[PDB]
Amino acid sequence: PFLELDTNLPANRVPAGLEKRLCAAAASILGKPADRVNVTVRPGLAMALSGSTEPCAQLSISSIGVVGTAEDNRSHSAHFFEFLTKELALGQDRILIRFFPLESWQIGKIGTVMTFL
Amino acid sequence: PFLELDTNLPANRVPAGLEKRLCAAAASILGKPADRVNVTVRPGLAMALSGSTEPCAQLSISSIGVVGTAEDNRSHSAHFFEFLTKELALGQDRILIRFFPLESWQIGKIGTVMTFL
Amino acid sequence: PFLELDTNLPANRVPAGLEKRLCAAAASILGKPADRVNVTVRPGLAMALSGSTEPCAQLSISSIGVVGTAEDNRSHSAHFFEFLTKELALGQDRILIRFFPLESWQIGKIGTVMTFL
Repeated sequence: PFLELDTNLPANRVPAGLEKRLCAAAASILGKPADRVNVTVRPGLAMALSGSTEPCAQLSISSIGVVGTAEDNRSHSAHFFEFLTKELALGQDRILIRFFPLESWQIGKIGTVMTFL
Repeated sequence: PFLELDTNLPANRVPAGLEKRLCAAAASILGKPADRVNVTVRPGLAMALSGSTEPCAQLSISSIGVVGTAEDNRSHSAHFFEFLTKELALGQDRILIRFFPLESWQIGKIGTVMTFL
Repeated sequence: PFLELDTNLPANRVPAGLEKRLCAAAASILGKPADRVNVTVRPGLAMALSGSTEPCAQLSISSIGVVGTAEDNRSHSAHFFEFLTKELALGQDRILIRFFPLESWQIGKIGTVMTFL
């Protein structure tokens, strides 16, 4: 899975090791191994969420198979909100998530695509 | 709606308050309330647009229902180009926009997804 | 085409001119002119790839027509991996690529969309 997190918290207010802890958290939530989790954190951005520039975070989750239905994503969302509110010290009103299904032909790995691996 | 703006203008050349003014502008253009507009600005990046590293900006707009047809997006594009050329002091050759339709099952909000709200 | 590269290499470890060389490389690989190539590089990020925070890079490629099949993307992937491993001095285990087809109605250019140009 691919997780991308944008935040207007400065880099020195994002807890050290967050990108590693989000790999473990995603592994348990999504049912994929931690060594197949990719995390990108982009701090220090200028953001408005719901029209307000108070501290906030946007998460994007992309994966094959597991983020493609309302029922699956409801479960995922509840667990990611619990993790992120506690780690970033944000309220639930200051986080949004977007889910994007991928297919094997879209993922380039080791000079090929996943369709052939 | 979700607006993401990447630019190679340094942070100290992006006008103060842009993320707030882009919420108001998007509200009028897209016909959604400003308190449902989310803006992310990422300045200071290394960019080429049309093969040239002169100052430029890329905007991504994602929303339910309103960015899914050529005719709607033609209107949207004209209004966003007018706003951004004036705010960033860029020519129309130095801005591109991408539009992405979303569905309710893809948006995680308050620990659930929008399908159930 | 649109290329976006996220990396945890600091800005002062990304080779000068990379965004320009990636335009030329993409032109040859994708068969589109260099003056229609758009590159965004975001360095200095916090990243884990395959669960590891060692230096890494994520590339996203979006285009009309040419990134929509496994067979096309296998070829593209091999050539992008050769370019990026040499430029960034990374091993092939430290790069992933995502491919995203676009349609003409999604691209805002000169105040309209590409459907009408």
